[PDB]
This record gives sequence, structure tokens and C-alpha cells, in this order.
Amino acid sequence: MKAVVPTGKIYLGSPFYSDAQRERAAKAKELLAKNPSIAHVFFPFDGFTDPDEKPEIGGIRSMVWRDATYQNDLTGISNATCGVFLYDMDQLDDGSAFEIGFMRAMHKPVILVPFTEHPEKEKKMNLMIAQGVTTIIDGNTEFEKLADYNFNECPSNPVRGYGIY
Amino acid sequence: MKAVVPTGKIYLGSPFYSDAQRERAAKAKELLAKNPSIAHVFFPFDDGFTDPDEKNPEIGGIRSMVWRDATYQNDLTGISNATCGVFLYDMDQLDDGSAFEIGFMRAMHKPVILVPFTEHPEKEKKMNLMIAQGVTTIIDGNTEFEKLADYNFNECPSNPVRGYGIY
Amino acid sequence: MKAVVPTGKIYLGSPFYSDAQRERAAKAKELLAKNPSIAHVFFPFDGFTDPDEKPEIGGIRSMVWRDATYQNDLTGISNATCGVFLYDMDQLDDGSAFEIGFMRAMHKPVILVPFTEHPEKEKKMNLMIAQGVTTIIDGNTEFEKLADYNFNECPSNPVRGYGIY
Amino acid sequence: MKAVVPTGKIYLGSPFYSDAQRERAAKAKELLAKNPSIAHVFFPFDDGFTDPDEKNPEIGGIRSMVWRDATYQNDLTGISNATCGVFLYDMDQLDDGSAFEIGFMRAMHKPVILVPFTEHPEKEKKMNLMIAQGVTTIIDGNTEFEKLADYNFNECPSNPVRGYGIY
Amino acid sequence: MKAVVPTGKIYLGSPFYSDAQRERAAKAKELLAKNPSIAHVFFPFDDGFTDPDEKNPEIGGIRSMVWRDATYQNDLTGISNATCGVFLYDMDQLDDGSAFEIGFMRAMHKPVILVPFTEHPEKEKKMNLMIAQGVTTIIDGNTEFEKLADYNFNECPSNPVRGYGIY
Amino acid sequence: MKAVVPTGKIYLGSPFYSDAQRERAAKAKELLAKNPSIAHVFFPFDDGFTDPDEKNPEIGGIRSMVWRDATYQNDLTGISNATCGVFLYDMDQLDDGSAFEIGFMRAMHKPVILVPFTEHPEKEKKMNLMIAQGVTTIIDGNTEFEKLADYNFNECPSNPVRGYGIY
Ligand SMILES: OC[C@H]1O[C@@H](n2cnc3c(=[Se])[nH]cnc32)[C@H](O)[C@@H]1O
Ligand SMILES: OC[C@H]1O[C@@H](n2cnc3c(=[Se])[nH]cnc32)[C@H](O)[C@@H]1O
Ligand SMILES: OC[C@H]1O[C@@H](n2cnc3c(=[Se])[nH]cnc32)[C@H](O)[C@@H]1O
Ligand SMILES: OC[C@H]1O[C@@H](n2cnc3c(=[Se])[nH]cnc32)[C@H](O)[C@@H]1O
Ligand SMILES: OC[C@H]1O[C@@H](n2cnc3c(=[Se])[nH]cnc32)[C@H](O)[C@@H]1O
Ligand SMILES: OC[C@H]1O[C@@H](n2cnc3c(=[Se])[nH]cnc32)[C@H](O)[C@@H]1O
Repeated sequence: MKAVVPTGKIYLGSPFYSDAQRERAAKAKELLAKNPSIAHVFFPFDGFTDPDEKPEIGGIRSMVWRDATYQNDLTGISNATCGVFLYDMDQLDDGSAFEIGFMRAMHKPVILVPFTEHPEKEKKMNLMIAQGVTTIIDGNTEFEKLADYNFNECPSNPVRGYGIY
Repeated sequence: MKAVVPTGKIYLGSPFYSDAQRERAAKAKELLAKNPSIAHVFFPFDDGFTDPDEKNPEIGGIRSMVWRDATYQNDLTGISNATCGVFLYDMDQLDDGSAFEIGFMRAMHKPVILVPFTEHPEKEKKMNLMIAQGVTTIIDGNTEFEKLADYNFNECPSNPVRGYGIY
Repeated sequence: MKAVVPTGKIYLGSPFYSDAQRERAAKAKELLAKNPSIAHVFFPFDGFTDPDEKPEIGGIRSMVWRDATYQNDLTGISNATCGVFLYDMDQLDDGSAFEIGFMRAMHKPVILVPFTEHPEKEKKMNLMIAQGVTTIIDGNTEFEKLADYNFNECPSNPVRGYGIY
Repeated sequence: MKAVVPTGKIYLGSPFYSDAQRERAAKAKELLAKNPSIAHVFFPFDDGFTDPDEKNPEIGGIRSMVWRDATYQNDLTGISNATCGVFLYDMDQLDDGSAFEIGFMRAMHKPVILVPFTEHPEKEKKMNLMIAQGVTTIIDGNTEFEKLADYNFNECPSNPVRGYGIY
Repeated sequence: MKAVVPTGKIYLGSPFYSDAQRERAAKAKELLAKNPSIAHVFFPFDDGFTDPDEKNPEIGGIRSMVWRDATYQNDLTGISNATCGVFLYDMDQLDDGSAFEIGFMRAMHKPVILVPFTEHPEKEKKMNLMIAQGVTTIIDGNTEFEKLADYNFNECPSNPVRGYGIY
Repeated sequence: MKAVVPTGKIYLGSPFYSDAQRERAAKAKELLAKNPSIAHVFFPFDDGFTDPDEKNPEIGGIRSMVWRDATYQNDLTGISNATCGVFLYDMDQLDDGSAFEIGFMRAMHKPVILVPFTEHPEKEKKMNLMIAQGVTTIIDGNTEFEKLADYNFNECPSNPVRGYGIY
């Protein structure tokens, strides 16, 4: 069971708007970078340039750019052995959720690293995410577990203690 | 070409509970029921699984793993049987459950019809790239909702998302 | 949710050696034949002839026959919307199990109809089958449920009360 | 066993050049129309998407990315909805689009009926390994075209390719 | 061609508990550990999931749905990560768990190496068609078990099952 | 981001005829060998299965079903093990085997690098829709062949086909 070489190929999915989300991603990268079970980590926001767009994030983008960028992400999922999603429970990212469903449809494991800045609200989760994810590591209290998690086999850890939406 | 018998099997995805959202689903059903190209429609919230071993089933509480598995699988089964997905997509309150299955359906190479709804037309028209590119056909819920009754679900002609800022 | 036309396309998997197994299959067919939610039922033992085999069941078969026959079965699984397996708990059929795993890998629903002529033995099941199957209908006490089951949506019914092997 | 209703959903793949190719396609449709096992038939060249931004569109000419995506997806949607593929395979001028589709369908584990055509029945009979082993059923177009009218698409009985040299 | 680094990721499937079966798995590990083409080996029975909410975990009893889900998924995850499967197949006592994953792996188009074992060589040599055809490479456990240390898992060359009666 | 170890597993598809084709294949291997991102490279024509029952086997001649299955499966196994495909695509004589493989890989959602070659750089630039939209990255073989030595196969950056008429 002991890998002769790292085989964990990570698809790090995550929103990239607010500074918080930006901070989590930069850290998650630092953590995963210490994990000996990882061989490669892909982060989609690290892009394609359409020599025809005379372009802004959030603006109207060319179809060529859209296709190339969306494909770069699907390619990342294809090459990956598992997904790690810095999941924002406050501002739900539909892009991230899409990717989770896509990865599960491909039968790949998905580690959910939820984050919330509202401890007051009863921890609730949509069924699809709750039953779709294979392993959960609380981002607010276990973010560091990512540096040790064995990605060569991705041990399961069902979602529990969450009210199913 | 013209089908000999209805071939469309719809997986109707949509957020629920919310008053407006329930309204949409209800209207979506009526519209689909009028489509001659549809053989079957599956809506996840209709019937449910009852875990006789569940004391006071909290429709938002913890809920047993037995009910979770059985309910989740009923959804994957609907996706499996469907020929296409029709999603009543709320642009104001993004539903990750809906997004999950869109990606799940696209991974299976099945067509997905996105029906966006927004109560704030004055607000920015922006969509996540994965949704904008993942979807194969868009039908504005606020303006073309009625097209669901005429749309040919035997072939699901595509209609790329356009006119939305992308992030 | 009410189908305008039947959409249930059944892949009826089952051993076909003993007379018992042969009896169950003939009955399962009769039952399913009464179900209004079924549009078609495929039973693999209903074959290909290789005009080159100068052949016996259990004997050495030509590769052409093997390929054509195996494919006829995969084609049946491809066309099917769900599988119904007359599962023998006494004499485990690896062919049937293979097909269950194949169908689940394709995310299709699988109805397990177990049979046993040894009520004395503690009901035990292999994990993969127990967690792989989506719906179970006891063959010894609910065989008739197949005539009523709604195959247009295949309601879930997790396996319970079985010792996991 | 006997089907209560037609369940065959055919993806009719085919080059759409030379008068010979479009004529075979024509005949293919006629034959399929008379088959009681067929529920629906999709021919990629029958409809077509129209991109308003695209001016003076021409076949073989530079096309917009939007038109390309929509059209490609329409073909994949057809493959997804199909229960089996029927390819009018031109053995004289190999068509990579059809071959791409045969491979895509086999990856999805769907049956593929190959219907080869040659204007030179006397030249050597050779076939690429992937096509020869990828297809599940072969029906010669030059002498058995007509059985598309009777073939049982509810079950698609296999019939391995034999008699062709392999390269 | 020659790999720059081990690429083989094995999913070692096999029945357990039985004295002889445990022996095989143990020997299989040793043999694989000596293969230069292997980067990783996953054996389902090694480590396990503990459900802190499980009183007296009966290794054959009912067992919680939480443990079942988590354990089953650990297996599907091993199949997902693997590049190929190596199954210590007991021909005397057929293991449906092993058969399930063989089919699951073949549906994913992954290569499967079958390693049959029998304590009754005097008995009929027969194999189920699905196994005989589903498998891509066979290595007799009773006579070539040692080949597991030389086999190139970077390319998994096929070796069709032959010499077995088929039912 | 930077990979700890090479993770690119290439499926090198290519016709294996004319001296030109086998020479490109030769060069392709040389270039790939010098790419630090490549862990392994599979070329379908490098090894080969041998069927003892088969006597006087010849290329293009009638082959045994056992040889056909083994060889076809060896190619599918290669596609399964591969993280991406690289096709030395002959634009002058279309090869259905390569096209079949491109489609099979795209159905599995794997990236496909197309490397087109033409001995007539002046003739019209036209490509079949499925190939043009199916591939994720194009690298001209006639003027950019050499970048196979530097392309980042750990991530395979997309590069849509443009400049080709579509038919
Ligand atoms: O919501 C974030 C997720 O969706 C994808 N994504 C959304 N917008 C993107 C731009 Se602009 N560029 C690259 N990838 C992008 C990512 O996979 C990320 O996981
Ligand atoms: O298949 C996913 C669909 O299932 C619906 N759904 C079914 N039961 C659910 C409970 Se309880 N909680 C949250 N979502 C639930 C989602 O709206 C999604 O469209
Ligand atoms: O074990 C029985 C299962 O395996 C397949 N099968 C095994 N031997 C077969 C012969 Se001979 N002919 C046709 N199908 C056959 C069936 O799919 C059946 O479900
Ligand atoms: O992935 C399927 C493999 O899992 C093993 N397995 C893991 N835990 C199991 C319990 Se508890 N019971 C029965 N089988 C079990 C099977 O041998 C099969 O190879
Ligand atoms: O090359 C033959 C196959 O490929 C597809 N195809 C190639 N170019 C196309 C245009 Se322009 N429009 C729609 N479909 C097209 C067809 O599906 C056909 O089977
Ligand atoms: O036609 C080009 C492609 O198809 C395959 N192929 C066709 N005939 C073959 C014989 Se004979 N042996 C091994 N592979 C073979 C190759 O994978 C190549 O990419």
C-alpha cells in the first residue's frame, strides 16, 4: 500500500473572487505542497489568451476563450486522481459544485473542505453535495489535515452532523 | 427525423422550499406535460423514500444515512434514465445541488437545458464559466419559459449561452 | 412523473444451469410481462451461431462466438435502463455479479432479487453487492413485487438486515 | 424478447458528400422508416444551427466558434440519445468524422452497426483494426442494405466483422 | 516504450478470511512489491474505516450504513485511482465481490489481470463467459504466479483467456 | 503548478504506413523522450501479440479473432492508461483508426493533442467538424513539430483548432 512514488494528482477547485477565498487557495496550495503523497496539483486560476479579444473578468468573453478555458478545467479533472474543493458555505459557488458532480460521475474521489464565517447558522448542506463527496475535512478546524492526508488512496470520511437541505 | 413515439425523458432539476421556486417547478411540469416529444418527466421532490427506522424525520435536520443514500440514489437513477436535463436555475440564489447534477449529466455526455430565472433583471448578467459552457441549450425562464412546451426533446437542439458576462 | 409510454428497459440477468434457476427466470419473465412500466425485457439466454464451430455449453467455444455473445450481453446492458438480477445466494454466479458491477459503473439502477433454499443460514452478503445494488426485492418472499414495481423511475431500497461478508 | 413499444433510437452517421453518399443516406432513411423496432432516427445533416453573427456562411469555409460548438454538440447529443449507431461507411474515401463517432459510441459501450459501401466490389477487402474490432454488427451495404428495414434494433444482435484483411 | 518512472497502479482484488486466500494475497503483495513497473498497490482489506458510532462491529454482522458506505467507497476509490486490476480469482469458491469489480473496471475500460487458483486441477476447466471475455490478461495462479513480478504494468499487454470451457 | 514527478502518460496514435508516416512517428518519439513532463509513452505498433494458432500471419491479411482481440485491447489499454493523446494526423490520407481513437478518448474526457501533417502546405486547409471540435490542443506538425519536446503534459494547455475550413 506504500507508494513507491507519489501518485496523488490533485484538482484544486475553489472560488477566486473575495480576498478570503483568495487567501484560502494560496494556503491550501502551501499545505498540499508539503504533502508527500502528492505528485501534482492543478489550480484552474493559475490562463488562455485569445489573440482576438481586444477582455475583463465578469465581462463578455469570446467563445474561443470560453471553450479553451472550460476545457483546461475539464482536462485538469481528467488528469486528476482526486478533487479538493475549498467549498464556501456562505457564498455557494456553482462552478465548484458542477465540478464535484462531474468528478463523481467519473467515479473519482472528492475531498470537501468547507469554510464558513457564520458559526451561528446551523450547519446545513445540500443532499447532492453531502452524499456526493467522499471525504470531508473541515476548513475552519482541520484545514491543516491536507498536508498529511494520504492522497495515494484517499480514505473515505462520510459527511455527518450536517442538516441535509 | 420525426419520432414514432415520444422519446424525451426529462430530469427536472430545481431548488425547492422557496415559494417562488415551487411556483416555477409547478409551472414547468404543466408546460412539459403539454410537450408531445416527452415520454416521461422525473422531478426529485415528488415522491420520497421513508426510512421506517427514522423517528422524527427533520426535513433539514441530520437525517439517517439510509434515507440519504436512498434519496441521493433516486436522483442519480433519474439522471441515469433521463435523456436530458431541464434545470429551473435560480440566478439570484444559486443552488449547488442543481449545479452538481448539471456537471454529473455533462460528464455522462447528456444534453442539459438551462432555464435561468432572476427577480432582479436590473442586476448584472453574469454566469459561472462551468455553467455557461457546460450547458448545451439555454431557454430564458423569465421570457421564454413557454418554449418548454414546444421544444423538441427527441433531439434537444443546442443553443449556446450568450449575452452573459463570464467569471 | 406519470409516463406517457412505458420507458422501463430491463436487462434480466440470471444463472441458467439448474432447473430451479431456469424456473425462476421463466417466472420472472411472466411477472415483468404484466408490469405496465416496462417497454422491453432482455434475457441473454434467449443466441449467436458461428458457422465455423463444427459446440457444447461448457465446452471450448470459438473466439468469434465468445465475442459475439459477450457483446450481445453488453449491448443488452447498454440499451437497458435498469437491471433485474435473479441472484442465487446458494450458488454464487460470477457472471451476474460482473454485470451488476458493470451496470453500476455506468450509474444505472440495479434491482437485486435474491433467492435461497437455505433459510437456516444467516442472511449474509458481500459488501460490493450490498452497497452496489440500488433496490432489493426478496425473491423468496416478494418475487411478485416485480409485476408492480415502477421501472420508469426505479425507487431505491437499500439492502438491510444482511450481515456484510 | 418482444418489445411493447419500439425502443430503437438510431444515430445515423454518414459522410454527406458525393451524390452517391447522399443517396445512400436517403435510402437508409427510407429503409429505417419501415422498421417496426425503430422509435427515432437522428441524421446530423437534417437540421442545423444558425449563428446570427455569422455572415455568408459556407460549407468547408471558416465557421464561427459558436456555430462549431452548437453543431458539434448537436451531434454528441444525438449520440447520447441514441441506443445504437448505424454508419453508412464509405470504404473508398474514409471519413474521419464517422470514425470519430464510432469510437465515441464504443467508449460509451453502445452498439455500432457498420454498413460498408464500395464502388469497387472487386478490389481487396481490407479494414482498419479499430473499426473492424470496434463495431459490433456489420451489414454489407452493397448486398444487404435492405435488412436495415428488418434488423431488430430493440436488441441489436451482434455480428462480428469477418472476411476483411486487417491493417 | 520504457517509462521514466513507475506508472502501474494496482487494484489488488481478492477474497479474504479463508486461510488459503489470505496466503495468496500475502504472496501476491510480495511479488508485486518486487515489480519495477509498479508505483502503487491498493489492497482493500489492509486499512479500514472505523465508525466511532459502532458499538460491537461484527465482522460479518449487520454493520452500520456509515461503515458500509465508507468502506464500499474506499474500494471504488481504489478502482478509480488504479491503472489496472489484478484479481486473485478463486475458481473453487467463486467470489461475487471480485466479479463485481472486474465488471466495474471493465466498464471503465481499464485492463484486468485475472490470476485463477484452484485446489482441484483434476476438475473441469470452465469459466463464466463474462469473466473469460471481460478479462484482458490471464496469468495462471497455480503455475505462473511468479510472473506478477516481471509483468509490465506500464502497458499491461493482453493475453486472452483460452483453454477453458465456457458457460 | 510545478509537478514533483513527471505525470504525462502519452498515447501516441499514428498511421504506420508510407515511409513518411513511420518517420514522423520516429521523430515524435525522439521529441517526446526529451520532454521532462512525460512519464510514459505508448506506441501501438511497438510490441505486438503473437497467436500460436496463427500461421503465416501477414499485415493486411486475414488475422485470427484471438490476435484481433488482443491487439485491439492492447490499444484500448493504452488509451486507458494514458492521461492524454498525441496524434500524428496525416491530412493527406485520412486514417480511420486514429480518428476512432480520438473519438474514444474524447468520450472518456481525455485531452487530445492533434499534430497534423500535409505534404502540400499550399492546398486548402479543411478539417472534419468532429476532429476540429473534438481535439483540445493543436500543434502543427509541419512547422511546430518540435514543441512536443517542451509542451507541458502534466497539464496539457488547450489550444483550439482555428484557420481550417469546416466540413
Ligand atoms: O467557480 C470556480 C471554479 O470554476 C472554474 N472557473 C470558473 N471561472 C474560471 C475562469 Se475565469 N478561469 C478558469 N477557471 C474558471 C474553476 O475550475 C474553479 O474550480
Ligand atoms: O438530484 C439532485 C436534485 O435533488 C434535489 N433534492 C432532492 N431531495 C433533496 C433534499 Se432533501 N435536500 C436538497 N436537495 C434535494 C435537488 O433540488 C437537486 O435538484
Ligand atoms: O451467469 C449468467 C449471466 O452471464 C451471461 N452469460 C453467461 N453465459 C452465457 C451464455 Se452462454 N450465453 C449468453 N449469456 C451468457 C448473462 O448475461 C447472464 O446474466
Ligand atoms: O472492492 C471490492 C473488494 O472489497 C473486498 N472487501 C472489502 N471489505 C469487505 C467486507 Se467487509 N466484506 C466483503 N468484501 C469486502 C472484496 O474482497 C472485493 O475484492
Ligand atoms: O464526417 C461524418 C460525420 O460527422 C459529422 N459532421 C461533420 N461535419 C458536420 C457539419 Se457541418 N454539421 C453537422 N454534423 C457534421 C456527422 O455527425 C457525420 O456522421
Ligand atoms: O490506424 C491508426 C491507429 O490504429 C491502431 N491500429 C490499427 N491496426 C493495428 C494493428 Se495491426 N496493431 C496495433 N494497432 C493497430 C493504432 O492504435 C493506431 O493509432
